[PDB]
Amino acid sequence: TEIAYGTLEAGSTKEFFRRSKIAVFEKMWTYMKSAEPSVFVRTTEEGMIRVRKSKGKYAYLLESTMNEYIEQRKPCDTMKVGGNLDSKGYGIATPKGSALGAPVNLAVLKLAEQGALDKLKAKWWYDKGECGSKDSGSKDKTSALSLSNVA
Amino acid sequence: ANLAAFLTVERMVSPIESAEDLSKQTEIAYGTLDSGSTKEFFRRSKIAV
Amino acid sequence: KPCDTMKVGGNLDSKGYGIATPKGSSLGAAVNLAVLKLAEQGALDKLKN
Amino acid sequence: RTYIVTTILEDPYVMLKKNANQFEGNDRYEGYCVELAAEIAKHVGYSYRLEIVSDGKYGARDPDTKAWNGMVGELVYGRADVAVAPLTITLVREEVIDFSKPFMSLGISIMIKKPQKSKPGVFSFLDPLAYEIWMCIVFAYIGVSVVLF
Amino acid sequence: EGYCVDLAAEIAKHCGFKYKLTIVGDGKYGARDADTKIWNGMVGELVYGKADIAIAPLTITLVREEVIDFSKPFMSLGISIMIKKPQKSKPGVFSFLDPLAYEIWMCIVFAYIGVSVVLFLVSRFSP
Ligand SMILES: O=c1[nH]c2cc(C(F)(F)F)c(N3CCOCC3)cc2n(CP(=O)(O)O)c1=O
Ligand SMILES: O=c1[nH]c2cc(C(F)(F)F)c(N3CCOCC3)cc2n(CP(=O)(O)O)c1=O
Repeated sequence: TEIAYGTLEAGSTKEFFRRSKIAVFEKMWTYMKSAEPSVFVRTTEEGMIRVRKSKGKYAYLLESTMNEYIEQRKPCDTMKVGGNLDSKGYGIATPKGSALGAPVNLAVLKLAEQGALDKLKAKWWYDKGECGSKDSGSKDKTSALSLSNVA
Repeated sequence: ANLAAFLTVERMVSPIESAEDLSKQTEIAYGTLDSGSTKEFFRRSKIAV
Repeated sequence: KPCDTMKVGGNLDSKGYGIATPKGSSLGAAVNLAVLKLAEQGALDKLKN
Repeated sequence: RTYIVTTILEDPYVMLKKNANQFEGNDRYEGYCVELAAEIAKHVGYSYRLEIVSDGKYGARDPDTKAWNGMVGELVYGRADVAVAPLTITLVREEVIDFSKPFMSLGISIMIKKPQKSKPGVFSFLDPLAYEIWMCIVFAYIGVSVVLF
Repeated sequence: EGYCVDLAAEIAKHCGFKYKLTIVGDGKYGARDADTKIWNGMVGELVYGKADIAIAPLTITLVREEVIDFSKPFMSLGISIMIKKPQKSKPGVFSFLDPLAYEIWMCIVFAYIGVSVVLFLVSRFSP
């Protein structure tokens, strides 16, 4: 109950917790709907300010791709934890009754089986970003003791 | 104090965490199935890892 | 059982199982609507849990 | 023939270039969906045109007016041809426009402040008891030495 | 009974049709031989009309799209790493220098030698 958490004030994210049937997410929406003060933000940067000025006392929920992209931006002070809560996915849009939609979907499946989508994912999230190659590091798991007392 | 801290919790951790941990070492081996699209994914991959 | 293994790391590729129908079938679009309805209601995650 | 490709300015999918005023045509933009549409045009072989949406909305159906807006309204009312954008595939959007197979799966995650190993040095030594009881300890030390002498 | 049984029950509930849960004969998922050009398994059952619909974990590929159709994926997944649970392993001699330091013991020994040299320089220089 110490670290508060919230979502965006408008969108299908709040409609996901409002229409949820799981009692865990129902308690989440009950806490966020009865929060004092309001945990909801207007924009993404408002949630960024609410996280960065909290020193670990407030969290924010968002999509995983945007979260990992913000994790791959300076000052490299965010990280994405846990698995995904729902099974969402983006696809190429076309109107109903269009003849090009099936060959476009064939091209999408061709790019997915050839792994070029993962190549563009490595290009535009890992290489383009301003954070070093991480997720772990020079063995940052503190096993024994910090040497600062000894120093 | 630190020896009591070791003898108190005893929370063992895993040595392998990410996918790059497999390429980072060579002592712990790893394998896939002899037939299937899983091995074809590694055979047709273009990522240097 | 014996609860002796664990899974680490995220997913390495984009895989997904879906309902298969023959080409030129009339039921494929209502089956797709039913799959989308079960996905948005979270009943698939309920059966997964 | 022709073909209208629409999107919205979102990072890192659709980004303005550095010399955007020094560029023209479809090469003024860059990112994920730009090279995605380039690969689709490579594997299909058609002429396209990158378009920017006017209202800045993704897609919504006002039930009072019964009218979709955004790129959904562009596809329904024929203002665009193929929409390449990160649009969430829902139940209400399938009945009006078609969709391909999902190329990138995603979900709801948790963002934290990412705490580092912010451990001080000499200040960490005098942590566990106090920074003021030690002075009384040294005072009682010199007092007991006065008692002994 | 299982996951796909209740999934087919939900499909028949939200679509309103009688179903018949049948088992594939050869126990194969689906493949096309390069010689015969014949799909087998439930793929061959759907192509050659032996089946009507397949509710099973069949991997949606491009070569399967060329003969039959697929809906949106209800369950996304990927390739993961299967390792065992890390239990306690016998540490042995490394427990003598396990806690608090891996390199600072040599610093303690160096400070020991330094304090010894300074104490000898103080104690043995009075005349
Ligand atoms: O179709 C939709 N596609 C969306 C795509 C994205 C992304 F691709 F990640 F940019 C986002 N963002 C994630 C949160 O920060 C702002 C941008 C929102 C989307 N929304 C609004 P929702 O109602 O909250 O889902 C849609 O409606
Ligand atoms: O369409 C396919 N669907 C598959 C579905 C599954 C399962 F997960 F059981 F549903 C599996 N297994 C993975 C691990 O458990 C044992 C079998 C293999 C499949 N394969 C073979 P692939 O070529 O290696 O993908 C297919 O071809």
